[PDB]
Amino acid sequence: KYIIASDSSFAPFVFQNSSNQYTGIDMELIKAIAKDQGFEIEITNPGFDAAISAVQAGQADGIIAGMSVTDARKATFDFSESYYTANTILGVKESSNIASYEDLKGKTVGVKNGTASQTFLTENQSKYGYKIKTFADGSSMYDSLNTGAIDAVMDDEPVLKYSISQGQKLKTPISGTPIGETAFAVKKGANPELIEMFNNGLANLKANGEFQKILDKYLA
Ligand SMILES: [Cl-]
Ligand SMILES: [Cl-]
Ligand SMILES: [Cl-]
Repeated sequence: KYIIASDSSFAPFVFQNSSNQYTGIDMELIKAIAKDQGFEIEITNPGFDAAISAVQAGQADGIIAGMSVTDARKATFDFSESYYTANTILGVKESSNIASYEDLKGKTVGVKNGTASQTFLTENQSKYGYKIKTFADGSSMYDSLNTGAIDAVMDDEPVLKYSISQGQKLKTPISGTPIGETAFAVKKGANPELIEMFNNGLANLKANGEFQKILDKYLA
């Protein structure tokens, strides 16, 4: 009944499993909310930009896709309450001694170019006195962490936690720094009852523990 458009490859929020179904925090959450609130949904996964288009054109009713709440997006979208605070966070090998940013003095931290993690590291470099090694892709960065060529990485918390949940022997010794909020969206001025039900469904799932179980599956 309500058409919900999403991305196809944005783990842990939405991704294809081995059975070629789309799963992830977002997929489970919207389904649980629809069931809690008694509406029907059809989920499509045309990709993030295509999902944006479909909602703006009125061919989809809502979008959920690890979507960052920004003032720019508020010009054309109405957002739900945040269901996830996105952080940047430090990652190290299991074996690492590092337990504070102060411990990074003289050490070298890897980061992906063009990211919020890079902004944080660059802005705090004088404060803590680490070197930064910049990478074009995550694979190269984590390869470097593995060989000990860098001492730590800075990355998106849900990405790092998902990888750790999946068995990667990394750890996060320092609490993350908030970079934004994540929410469901409808076209500005459209489908207000869907936002109302999403927020009510979210509150219900938080209150009865079901929300935390979804998060824990992917991030713990
Ligand atoms: Cl809004
Ligand atoms: Cl980023
Ligand atoms: Cl690189």
